[PDB]
Amino acid sequence: WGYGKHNGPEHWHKDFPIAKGERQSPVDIDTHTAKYDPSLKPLSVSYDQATSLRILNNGHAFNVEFDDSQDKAVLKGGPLDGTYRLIQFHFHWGSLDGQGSEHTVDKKKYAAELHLVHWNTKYGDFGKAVQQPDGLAFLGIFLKVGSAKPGLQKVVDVLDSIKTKGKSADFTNFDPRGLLPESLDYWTYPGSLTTPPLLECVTWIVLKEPISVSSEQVLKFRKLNFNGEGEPEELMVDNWRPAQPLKNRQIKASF
Ligand SMILES: [Hg+2]
Ligand SMILES: [Zn+2]
Repeated sequence: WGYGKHNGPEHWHKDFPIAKGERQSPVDIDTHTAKYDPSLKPLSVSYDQATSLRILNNGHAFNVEFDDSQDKAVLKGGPLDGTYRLIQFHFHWGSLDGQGSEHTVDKKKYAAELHLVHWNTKYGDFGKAVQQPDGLAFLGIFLKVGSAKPGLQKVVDVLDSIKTKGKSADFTNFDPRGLLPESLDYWTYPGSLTTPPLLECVTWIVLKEPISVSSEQVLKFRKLNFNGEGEPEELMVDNWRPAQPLKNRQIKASF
């Protein structure tokens, strides 16, 4: 599986039949059909204690890994019941500035999309979490090209070191708080992972307000390789999956 013509998203159903399921992500967020829900509580992001460990290029993106052996960085409140631990964050970007995001807003696509992955601490590990309907909680942040994001520079600078698939680098004392928008207004609906295995174990929390990043910050993303070292270079671009059918599901707004 990849994002190429021959192993692309249109082919995932073959190896992963859930690709055609009832609660697949991403989806188009129709802001006029979204249901404002008052009973929705405010999001609770406690990342003060976050412990970043390393960064790795897994051939389809780069992951910043956190120590989830304890409740250091958690997510609670909103639509969620119980606490979710941060395990990793990664992005989805485009070849050009007019594409890259997975989720769209009134059909509008952003340059990138940030996903902070959390697992329900009542299931004990990530492994078991992927076996439950309420196992995961994904925090989605849209990215747009504008002014630089100071808090992303650290990441941007480490990329040189993990250019090819399989590479990794120590990446400690990285604070995710610096990737958060001003507002915490959000859309929420029941979805899935946007990459194989595409498990329908996720509660999606997409923030309304996007973070802005400089063109030169996005450029460094586009310098990455899908390929391993010593193989023909295939730039890591367009690593996003097209919007899926909502299929009777209802998208709710906290605003
Ligand atoms: Hg599941
Ligand atoms: Zn993702």
